[PDB]
Amino acid sequence: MLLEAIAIALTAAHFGAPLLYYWRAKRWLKKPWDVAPDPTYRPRVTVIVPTYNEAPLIEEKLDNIYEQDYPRDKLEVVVVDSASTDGTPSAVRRWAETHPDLALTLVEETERRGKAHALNTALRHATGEIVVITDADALWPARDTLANAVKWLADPTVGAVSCVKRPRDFYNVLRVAESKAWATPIFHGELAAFKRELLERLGGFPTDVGADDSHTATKIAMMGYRAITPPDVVCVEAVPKRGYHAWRIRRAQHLVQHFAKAIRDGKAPPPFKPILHAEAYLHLANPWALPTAAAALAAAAAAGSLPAAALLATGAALALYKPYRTWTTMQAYLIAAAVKNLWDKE
Repeated sequence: MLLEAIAIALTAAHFGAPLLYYWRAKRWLKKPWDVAPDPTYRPRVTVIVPTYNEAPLIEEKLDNIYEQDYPRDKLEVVVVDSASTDGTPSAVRRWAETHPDLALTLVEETERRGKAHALNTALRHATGEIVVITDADALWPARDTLANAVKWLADPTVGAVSCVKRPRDFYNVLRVAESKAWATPIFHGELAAFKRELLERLGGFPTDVGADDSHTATKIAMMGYRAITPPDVVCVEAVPKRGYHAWRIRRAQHLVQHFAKAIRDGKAPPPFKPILHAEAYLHLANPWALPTAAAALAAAAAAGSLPAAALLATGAALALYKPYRTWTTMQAYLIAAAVKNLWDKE
């Protein structure tokens, strides 16, 4: 019967870690911000949207940036296109000469060579003090969304700002709790704003990692600046109708490469290192304890024991209610991402 002992030891550890961390986070949550948004701060802001073959979306995405209340003499846009099959380079022609008051630069590259490459080339054509990366399929819900992000960037100790997303609450609690504590290691491509002096100290975006936003936010946090997601900077998540599981596995893959690379580098500030280590644990270690318990159980169930068999009937019964199946399937995505990571590089 020792397989039941190991099975629910692993299940106790796996489900206990995230709720000990959440409890710790909630503690941090009622502590007030040691930084303040400044509404009269007006830096020059460059919005960079990297695009490869999204001629449908680009029209209204530029429309969404255009309709922001942030003052246009301090706003410019760089649509960076990596040699696209579609007619996007001058889909941005179209729009760009139809909205002339909005300073825009379409820079196009020799070659398609990935997201970070496009961002780096766009970076040295950017003139703003704040660089905001955003995905072409992401739309900002309010006309003051960009201004809300920028107001959080005023304090000299804040190097990076991202949004909280809407369509779990557990996730958003982690985000703004870690942000209050010091920094959060996960940013969102819907709105990722960095101080350009810091980007060019880094310098530019590294090609090694998929989660460019969260890797750059994390490296700004290791350097001693704040990387934060304030609750009033809210984006809505862009979920594609088809290929959903593949997409979620792909973003998990970016997350596990990011955290695997980030824990490798040592000099983390005292407030940040528990944050870094806890979310690196949750992303690289805990997922594994789940399906190992499941296999321990199945083997035991097959070889006679019925308690385990019930343990797994209970597990299926807990799949009916939605917080359990959100959690389980994200652990599944994380395991898929780990194996896909190991075998993608060969």
